[PDB]
Amino acid sequence: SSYTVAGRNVLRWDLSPEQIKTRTEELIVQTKQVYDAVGMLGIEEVTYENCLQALADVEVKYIVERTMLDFPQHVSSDKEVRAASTEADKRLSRFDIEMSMRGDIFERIVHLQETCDLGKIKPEARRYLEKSIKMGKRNGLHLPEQVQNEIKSMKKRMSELCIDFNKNLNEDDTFLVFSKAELGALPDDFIDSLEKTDDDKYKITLKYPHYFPVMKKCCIPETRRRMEMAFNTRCKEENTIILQQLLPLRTKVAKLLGYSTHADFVLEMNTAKSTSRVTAFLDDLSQKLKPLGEAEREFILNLKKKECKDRGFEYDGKINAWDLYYYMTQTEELKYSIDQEFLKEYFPIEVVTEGLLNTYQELLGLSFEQMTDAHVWNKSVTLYTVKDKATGEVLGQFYLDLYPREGKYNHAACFGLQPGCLLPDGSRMMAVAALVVNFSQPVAGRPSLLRHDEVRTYFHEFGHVMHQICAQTDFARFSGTNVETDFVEVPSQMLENWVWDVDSLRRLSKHYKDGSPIADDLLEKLVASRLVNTGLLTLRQIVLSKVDQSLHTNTSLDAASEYAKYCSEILGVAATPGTNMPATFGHLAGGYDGQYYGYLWSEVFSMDMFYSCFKKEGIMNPEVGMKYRNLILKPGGSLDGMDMLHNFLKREPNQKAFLMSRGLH
Amino acid sequence: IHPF
Ligand SMILES: [Zn+2]
Repeated sequence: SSYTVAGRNVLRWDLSPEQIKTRTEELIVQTKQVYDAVGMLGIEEVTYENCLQALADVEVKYIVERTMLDFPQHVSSDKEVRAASTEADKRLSRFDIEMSMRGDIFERIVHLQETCDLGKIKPEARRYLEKSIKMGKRNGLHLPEQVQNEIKSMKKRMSELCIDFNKNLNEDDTFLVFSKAELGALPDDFIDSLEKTDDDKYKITLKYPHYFPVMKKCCIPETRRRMEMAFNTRCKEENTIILQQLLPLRTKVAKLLGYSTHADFVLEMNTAKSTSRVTAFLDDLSQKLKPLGEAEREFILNLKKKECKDRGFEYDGKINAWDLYYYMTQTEELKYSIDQEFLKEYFPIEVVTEGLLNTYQELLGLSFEQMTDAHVWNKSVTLYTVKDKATGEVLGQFYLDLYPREGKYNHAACFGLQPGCLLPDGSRMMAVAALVVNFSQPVAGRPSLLRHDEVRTYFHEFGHVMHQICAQTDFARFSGTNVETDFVEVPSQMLENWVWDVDSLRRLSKHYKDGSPIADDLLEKLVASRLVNTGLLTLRQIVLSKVDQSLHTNTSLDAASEYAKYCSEILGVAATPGTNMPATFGHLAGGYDGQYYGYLWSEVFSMDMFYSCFKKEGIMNPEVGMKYRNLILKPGGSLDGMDMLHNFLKREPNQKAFLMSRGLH
Repeated sequence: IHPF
């Protein structure tokens, strides 16, 4: 039922490694019976029920049963479960390729879209036919058979290379050893929460709760150099070999399909349409931010010159890779009086979580309720149920996995677990999402204290959660966040603006000790500190965007050389020789291949909606919040990205709001 | 989100 919750969450997380392998073989045999039945039908006999609806019913049944198998590799603490889950991801990723390359299925769906009356079906069914046929053409199903087996052969190799690329990073346990003197200027709440060795030295891992606090506050330059070296050489040996195979294979499968490069292949399925416009968007944005980067580099270089003179170090005259985070933090403390170590005392995890939910309970008109005794994959994971405030309709659920552990996903992402689409029996599926982040842990007898940049990630990742649950379509491929890759970052990056409002920050803040709020002067300086270090921060994002476009344009190109090239050209900070950032670039194998520009591309749309609709009528206005929910979040992938923007903005988007929010034109 |  749409107003109940019992039984709508069929995901179980207590599967043994043997049960996963058994459930995988059963899922393949059951799903193949559906595809084989459609393939064994007459071309003049296919109808909407035995062909389109039959495939739509198994796609919802498959992606849900698949999620129970490919997800434990990212969260489970048992390594055998993570290993068995990976062998199911490899097994099923090659199975999806085998089912997509079926010529008999493609011959029958083109017959429906060319012979049947398209007026007797829903508009999402017509979009289902066009998108299903277009994906068949993007797999070479309209090409000779000897080149289909060649494309099917290479895509199965690309499937295993992308899984191994992230499996190496997820299982990386590389760590360094330092002494108390080598960890200068670091607070005692961080030093005392580290593993001590036999010779009284400390152990520091290469994950976010350990790497960033060191690179932002350690005064010892040699300690920051070793951490930067070890962090950018994670899986350097094995992931470089994968890039030596994956990138040539990506350009080879694109040339067989008629595309010049792999970048041109994936850009057709995005809102940017062409790669010539992407490189034009990045190069023109890099010019407006070039003078800003020069001012920040000169100020940072002066800070390094004075500190080396005051401490007695050897000033080399350049900004190294390990010096960037340490002196950008000093720019934040001197020009805006923002001490991140002091501000985190006002952002405990419980108060931030409560304030975050209450902010969107009133904005989007929803109701959140934690479920006691939750069946989860780890005891530190909480479950919440989302209802519609006005109608009591149970929209969906979502998990909260906020603290890092062994074998956990070491970045910050949101995984769609169940799509909010229709079932064969006419009912609606309960959408399930999962928020996975690596926030700070309770130390020094205090609750988890979050830095302000950790609250943004909490607000960003919750954007994908609301987009997953509020999206309600008819087919599983259009449900959730399954939209244009350069557009999925619109709902998530837009919620970050609520972390820079003076009134909303008071609803998120409460000192962990005396319960007092943040001082008025500090709150004003915090909002004014939005554009601090905005030059080098965006230039680094522009570099990663240009590297993604370059590595998918040129054929025989050294991945490490091209990253170091754009660093000295755009960012101005040279890449450390011997490192390899693309070897740790998990986005190259996580669906963002050639599409990393979407992080800056989607920001142009979010700022244009926040300034033209929200900032005018009020960022807490339920009228604009409901319009945003129904026109952007609810359609999901059932509509084009620009169509949903045109329905909300009542016009075409522009960079006017995006530029003035960055201090530019 | 993006690589920090
Ligand atoms: Zn995101």
